[PDB]
Amino acid sequence: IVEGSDAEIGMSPWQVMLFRKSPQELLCGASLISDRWVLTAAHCLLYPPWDKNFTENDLLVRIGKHSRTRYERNIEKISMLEKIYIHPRYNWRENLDRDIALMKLKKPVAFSDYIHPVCLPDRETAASLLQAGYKGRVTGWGPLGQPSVLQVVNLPIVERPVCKDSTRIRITDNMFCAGYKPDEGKRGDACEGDSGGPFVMKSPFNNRWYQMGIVSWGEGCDRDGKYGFYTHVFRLKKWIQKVIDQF
Amino acid sequence: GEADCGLRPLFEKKSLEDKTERELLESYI
Ligand SMILES: *[C@@H]1O[C@H](CO)[C@@H](O)[C@H](O)[C@H]1NC(C)=O
Repeated sequence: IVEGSDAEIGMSPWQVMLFRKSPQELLCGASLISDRWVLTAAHCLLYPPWDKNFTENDLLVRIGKHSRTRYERNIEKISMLEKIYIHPRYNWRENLDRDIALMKLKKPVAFSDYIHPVCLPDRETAASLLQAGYKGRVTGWGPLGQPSVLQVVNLPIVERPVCKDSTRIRITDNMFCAGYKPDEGKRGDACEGDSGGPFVMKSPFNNRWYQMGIVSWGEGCDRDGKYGFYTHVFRLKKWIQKVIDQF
Repeated sequence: GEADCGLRPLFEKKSLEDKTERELLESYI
């Protein structure tokens, strides 16, 4: 996260962190959607141009964390993975269309004040919250000096035409973009290590937080005038449900 | 995972507001 502020304790209790087992390194963000299921970006697990193709046993997740470096006794939980499911139509060669993966925990995580699931959006929530100018929230431990505690930014969704002209890549309806214009109304942004993490929005109608997007590809905290892209969670909701029901 | 989803034990469950959530709700024009 670049140009964020310090998150508060328990502000983002669905925040999950993806680690490489060996050597230990933070790979990505992720989110908790039930006691056993973790949503993340496919490019966090499978990216062949960088020789990245993790199995379950290469990875672990840590949940309920706040401080990047301090061990949080009786607060934070660690979990191993039973199974990884990457969207079969994930397009890593071109545009990272369908950049989505699910991870099943070996064992259920107990919810607490620090660990709690975010909602998947329903149609009505997608239809009314996903509008150009409406703001969402990204949280993470991406490099921008590196965060001591979890960082938060809030970013406006960008108009599709402005997204399209911002990049040479062929964008799709399965993704949306967010960020402040090269003008200025702030200059916050998700970064490389925030990838996989949730883009959440709070519903005024019912007071619940919904995960509307998954932070997609970033390199550094520099997008060179561009906007970050987000996998459109509601459009991929049937797929998420299909994986969960069968497995 | 869906009954209590999206309601934070330290925020909504306590009638507590975080520091920047107003910025999001104010944005919904
Ligand atoms: C990744 O590794 C698995 C297990 O070795 C293999 O079956 C698969 O072909 C690999 N996939 C890609 C896209 O490189």
